[PDB]
Amino acid sequence: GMSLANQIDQFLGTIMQFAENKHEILLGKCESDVKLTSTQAHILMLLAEQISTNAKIAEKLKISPAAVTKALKKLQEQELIKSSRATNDERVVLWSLTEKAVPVAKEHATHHEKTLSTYQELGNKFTDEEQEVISKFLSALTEEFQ
Amino acid sequence: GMSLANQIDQFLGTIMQFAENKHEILLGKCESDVKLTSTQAHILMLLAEQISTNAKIAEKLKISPAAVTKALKKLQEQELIKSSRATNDERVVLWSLTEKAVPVAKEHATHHEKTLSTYQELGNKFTDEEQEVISKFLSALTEEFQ
Ligand SMILES: [Zn+2]
Ligand SMILES: [Zn+2]
Ligand SMILES: [Zn+2]
Ligand SMILES: [Zn+2]
Repeated sequence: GMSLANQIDQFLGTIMQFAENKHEILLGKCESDVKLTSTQAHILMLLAEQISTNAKIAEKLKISPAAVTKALKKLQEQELIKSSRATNDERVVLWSLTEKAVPVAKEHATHHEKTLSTYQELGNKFTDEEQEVISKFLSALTEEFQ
Repeated sequence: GMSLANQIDQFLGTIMQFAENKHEILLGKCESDVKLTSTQAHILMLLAEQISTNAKIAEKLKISPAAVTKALKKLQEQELIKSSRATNDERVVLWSLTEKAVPVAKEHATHHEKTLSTYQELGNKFTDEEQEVISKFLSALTEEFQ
């Protein structure tokens, strides 16, 4: 029965507790021990879908080619991805998952879907009017953190 | 105009972005550079109020005496607090801020009040019924993270 301010405080405290040293909030049992940044895991997820290039990656992930390079290089060092050259265009460097990465990508993607479906399920317990309230609260609150 | 699940995702993403390497969400301009854990800063805030003992501290902060010891020892190493012995009872080890700590405590406390007052202000833009909605949403969401 605390104030909303206190409940918001506890909620955000619970998020930071839950995040521990991670920078991404993800639900779902987590088996992998492969320490990845979020940008790195998202490259993995992308490549689980389709062998891709740094251009297509930067575009898809809406980050800079430079940041894609940094992540690829780290992923590659960890032998989670491997570069190849496109058979039809020698200028084209492709990136794809190594077999070691496939479960890592598929796991992170499963987290994403588990998390999002949990939020959607929650969302669905509220009526439109309630969802607008929650959406307006979230927007206001998000603004305080940007 | 995204789904609520997506907005919740973005919101939590914005929190993790905002937190960066911190484990406490705090609003307010931050000048101090004194790297502290949250438990350490809260001991500081306590001692800004009143010279205190490890017992009174563990009680007030609802953590174990053992965790108080760990924090005090770190604070003490950083010369942010100093131990003294109670003049009326030689068995009593008191802890108080060093002059260096006073602005650090007062700053962290100011963060707490700034953050909480910002949440309260936000809270106050919503009617009771809306606050219950937000409170119920927060509770449900908090449960997914515990
Ligand atoms: Zn996992
Ligand atoms: Zn992710
Ligand atoms: Zn500060
Ligand atoms: Zn604090």
